[PDB]
Amino acid sequence: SQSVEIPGGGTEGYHVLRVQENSPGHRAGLEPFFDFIVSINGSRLNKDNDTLKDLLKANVEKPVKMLIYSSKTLELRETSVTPSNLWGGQGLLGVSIRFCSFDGANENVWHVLEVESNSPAALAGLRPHSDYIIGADTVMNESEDLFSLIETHEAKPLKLYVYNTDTDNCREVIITPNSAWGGEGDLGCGIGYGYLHRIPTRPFE
Ligand SMILES: [K+]
Repeated sequence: SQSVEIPGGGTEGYHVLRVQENSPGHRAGLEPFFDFIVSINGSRLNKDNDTLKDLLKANVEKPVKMLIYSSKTLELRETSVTPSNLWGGQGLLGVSIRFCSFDGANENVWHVLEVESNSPAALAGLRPHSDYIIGADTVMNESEDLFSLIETHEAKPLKLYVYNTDTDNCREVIITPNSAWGGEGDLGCGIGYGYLHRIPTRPFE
């Protein structure tokens, strides 16, 4: 429970799924997958409503303070964002968000271990040790969920989003499970899960 305390309480906020290039969101340093918008100018975003939308519009072209919780670092931070209509893309922030809880979010990751040569994993470009699977086309909330998807994608392309500790960013991976492949399992990579196999929490010193 030794979790950073959230000003205004609770564990819900706005999960950043996507950040458009050169958006106000990108300039403020929002990272997809890991960041939850917790508050804006001190107003706690603990309800799925229009307060964020409305406070951005009110402050168009002006800077605004945001509190952000990261499921990567497990820390809160404050950042400045300037909502804008003048950058070419869609939205004042340029982000897609889903209102949900960040509680336990840092547990939902599957660490890529060794990757056997020429396996479905290698063909997809999964990288040993440095890659962590963190999402898919559907939500993945339980240890089993990655494997449920693998099992139902026998001989089918399965999209995964993967974080890499060398690049410190996430990328789309297409893998095709193949139980006939003639090395171990369906993937031909080991997968680590749980306390010792979460994202390293200090990408920067
Ligand atoms: K096999």
